Amino acid sequence: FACKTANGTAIPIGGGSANVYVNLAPAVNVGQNLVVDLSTQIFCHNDYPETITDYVTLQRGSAYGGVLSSFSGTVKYNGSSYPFPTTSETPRVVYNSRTDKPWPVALYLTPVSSAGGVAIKAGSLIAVLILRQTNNYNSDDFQFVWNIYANNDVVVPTGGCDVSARDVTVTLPDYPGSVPIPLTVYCAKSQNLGYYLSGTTADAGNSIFTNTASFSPAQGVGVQLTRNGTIIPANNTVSLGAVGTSAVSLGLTANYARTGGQVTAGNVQSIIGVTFVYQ
Amino acid sequence: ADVTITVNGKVVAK
Ligand SMILES: CO[C@H]1O[C@H](CO)[C@@H](O)[C@H](O[C@H]2O[C@H](CO)[C@@H](O)[C@H](O)[C@@H]2O)[C@@H]1O
Repeated sequence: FACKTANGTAIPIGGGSANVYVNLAPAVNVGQNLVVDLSTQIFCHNDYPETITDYVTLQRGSAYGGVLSSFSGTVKYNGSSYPFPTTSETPRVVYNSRTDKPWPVALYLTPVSSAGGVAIKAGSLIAVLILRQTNNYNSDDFQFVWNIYANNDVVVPTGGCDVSARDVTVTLPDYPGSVPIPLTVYCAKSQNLGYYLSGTTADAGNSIFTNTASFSPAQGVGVQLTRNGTIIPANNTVSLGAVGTSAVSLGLTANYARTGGQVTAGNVQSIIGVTFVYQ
Repeated sequence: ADVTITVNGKVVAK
């Protein structure tokens, strides 16, 4: 019995460990969010299938690493779901062919937010998985340890919903004018979704965001967001109603808004946070 | 914040 990765790294008879570099495409799913499918990344075979049956489990202690170590979730092992980190060994999967077959492991994360996320830098550790191999031949009991690394920068969703983008830049027409903000949200299953803006405001109503351009700033203007003409101030929850699998636009538009005093030439910039909640 | 919006604009002399 031995195993190898998609890039050819191998662990031989008797076990050992290897590093696995994977391209991530996290996605929200109903009740659990996909972190990484490894059934395309790790493969194993039985070396004497006419004579020996090999048994393979995911051993307890397998867990997320890096920034993901705080999170709990599930592991999908040959189609069935088990808690993750594994606190007890999974059932046994038979290996009975010389042909390399996938080790059918997919890691999921339990939602803890509405539409939150957590950044994964390329090259960081996301999981350590312990493959345990036994047989019906002798008392071999071998450990194949897979250190899973992110091969790319991604954001793993931590909520029931996901956004069209995490960083959006828009450019206003030269003053005066407005521009739509392209920003949508969907949820794996229907959720009662809201959101609220956060940022530095120049007015009492907390509805105009300060011009924080640092090079040659204009004066007397800020930025103000509208939802089809309704002013959206900071720290006020806006309801989106029920959001499901069809993307919903937040409906937002950026405007210049007077803040007081002579409006002078220069640059305008405002950074505005969006945070989703359940209602 | 779950999302960060950056709004850029300009006031031109006229
Ligand atoms: C005929 O196979 C037996 O003799 C071989 C040479 O000593 C061993 O390599 C073999 O053990 C390895 O393969 C089996 C079948 O995959 C596996 O159960 C075992 O743990 C080793 O990986 C076996 O002893």
